[PDB]
Amino acid sequence: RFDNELQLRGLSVEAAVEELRAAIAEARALKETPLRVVHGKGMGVLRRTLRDYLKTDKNVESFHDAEANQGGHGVTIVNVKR
Repeated sequence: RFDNELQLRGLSVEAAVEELRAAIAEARALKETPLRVVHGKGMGVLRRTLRDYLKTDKNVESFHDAEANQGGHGVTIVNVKR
């Protein structure tokens, strides 16, 4: 269990991206980081599309897969700017 987990499994890419964009903006405002985006592994559709979005989000310092024991490539860690 972690704080700041975003549960995105079962969403469309468009809905997932919108939830993530909002969550990041909220986190920057509240000075919260890191975020754990739990999109699941699956076919990698949500991880790849979310990452493509993350490149473009000005609130994000960096992002990467979680460690293998903390969800691995089924979770994207988002480090939010201060």
